[PDB]
Amino acid sequence: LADLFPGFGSEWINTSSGRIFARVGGDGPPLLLLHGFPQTHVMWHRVAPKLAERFKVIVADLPGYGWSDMPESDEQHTPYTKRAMAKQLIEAMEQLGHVHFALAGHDRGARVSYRLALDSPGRLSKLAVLDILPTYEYWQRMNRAYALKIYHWSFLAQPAPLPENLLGGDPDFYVKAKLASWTRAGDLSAFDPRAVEHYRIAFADPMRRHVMCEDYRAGAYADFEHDKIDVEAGNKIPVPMLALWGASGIAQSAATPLDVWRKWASDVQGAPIESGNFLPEEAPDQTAEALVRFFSA
Amino acid sequence: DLADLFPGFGSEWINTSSGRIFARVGGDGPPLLLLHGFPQTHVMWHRVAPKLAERFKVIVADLPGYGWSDMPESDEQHTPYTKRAMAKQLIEAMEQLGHVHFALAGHDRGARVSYRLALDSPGRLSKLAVLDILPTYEYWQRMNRAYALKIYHWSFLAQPAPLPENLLGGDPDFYVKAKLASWTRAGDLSAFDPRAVEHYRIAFADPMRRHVMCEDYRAGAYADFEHDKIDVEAGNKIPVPMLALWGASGAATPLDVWRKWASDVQGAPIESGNFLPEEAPDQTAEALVRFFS
Ligand SMILES: [Cl-]
Repeated sequence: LADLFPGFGSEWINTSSGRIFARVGGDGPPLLLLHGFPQTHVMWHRVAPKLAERFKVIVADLPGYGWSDMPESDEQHTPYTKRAMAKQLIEAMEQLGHVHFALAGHDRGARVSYRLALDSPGRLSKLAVLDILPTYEYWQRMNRAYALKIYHWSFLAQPAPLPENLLGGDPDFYVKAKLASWTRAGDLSAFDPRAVEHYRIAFADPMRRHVMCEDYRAGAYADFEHDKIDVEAGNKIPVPMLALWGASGIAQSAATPLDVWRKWASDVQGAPIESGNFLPEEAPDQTAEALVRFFSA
Repeated sequence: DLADLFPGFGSEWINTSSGRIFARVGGDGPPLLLLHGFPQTHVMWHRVAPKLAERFKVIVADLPGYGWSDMPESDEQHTPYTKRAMAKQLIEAMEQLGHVHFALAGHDRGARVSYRLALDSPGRLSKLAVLDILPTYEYWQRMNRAYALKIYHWSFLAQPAPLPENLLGGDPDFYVKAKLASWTRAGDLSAFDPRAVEHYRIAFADPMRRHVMCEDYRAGAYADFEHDKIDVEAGNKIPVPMLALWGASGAATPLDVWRKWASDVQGAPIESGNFLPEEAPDQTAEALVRFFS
């Protein structure tokens, strides 16, 4: 597997829930970057070096993803809920001496990030979420058209071992089709082939695929319920926030993303970027710029 | 080899403009067509067909593209596997036997063929029974988080090819057996005759047969929905005397829903999961015999 972060160090950080793997680079204010599905920390490789010119950049594998440990799940999928992932990543940052930091997340990692902001706003100076609406908002928008357009939220959330067994026969095909289909152009051209190999190797491990299904099971159940409590309480994130999304991604599928986030946060700015669902790879210069500008302000 | 589960029934290949329909044919008296659903074949009727054939001429057909029926070549709109098209093909098949007015009971996908048949060509039917369904339009109208999770396969199997085909190919025996078990009251395969399960497994083992099933669900998400929506908007109701049966463990009651779609409908829950004719054969046969008599 290629080293896509030339000069960055590597850390295996202990937490009560297992080790978090991270690449670490740069210097300055602390900035944690969190990937999503079906990727690993290396999805940040085209923006992390630029960010590292201004920040101490921590590029972490989510709990159970990449090279992070995989805690055993339970009937409520607890370790792969965004609430639990956020707690674990807070522990990991404390191991490095970071008790207040900047955070940008993409996809599942962005879900960890806004949940972190709702549960523990004191931990964050500023927050960026990329290519998402809150989990509650996707489920509220569930109708025939949305069900057909983003089937995998219900598919991967089916009780084990149904999706696990379906994914086993030809995992390469499934993950490569997902990566391609969620891009602007519908192919793999937006990705560094070396990055695709990272994603493919991760997805080739049945234990890693099980974690991804547990992630989506949490997304269908406890994560949704946690979100529901906040929205029905009128709780908003007070942390200064940035929302970025690909204009061809599913966050804007049947919604105006900045309007959605204004329901969830009291100090949020936002913008689209011409891209599918993989902003930091499809539009790295624009993404990196928007992030540097936001976290520097 | 596969077991013969229809003693006294003949085996017929019926010609149509779209391909042969396979059927087991038994009994005498008024004609009654029985239509199965997914992921099964005509053999799911093996426990209630004999009771029915006591009073009726019973035709137990494989749906177009299913079981031993031929597989018509599909198209971009999944036309031959739309319920409108399947109904036209089965009407042609019945005409080959000289049946132009007949009784009809369907289950699951076959029940969707059946109410679509009734909407398009009510003159074909004396009486109609539908087992364990609501109209396709109603399912999609109900498709919120709870339903998206419960009947995920309506969206999964409808994804553009080859996504579901590719996934189903790895271990088809597990998928079909899990579907069969998961939709019963028992949660296992104990409600089924193992010989019937082998019929379902063998059919599902064929990639061409699984592709047909995905085309069926693609039609269900698109053209079938639009056909239903036209009727809903026009206020069209089925005039054919109608019976709706459903499994009690498989919102407005089903009969409340069917009364919006039909002007003469009776109905009853039976303690059962989805597969009424196998989980609750005696009660299903008795209810059908009484209805169709
Ligand atoms: Cl159905």
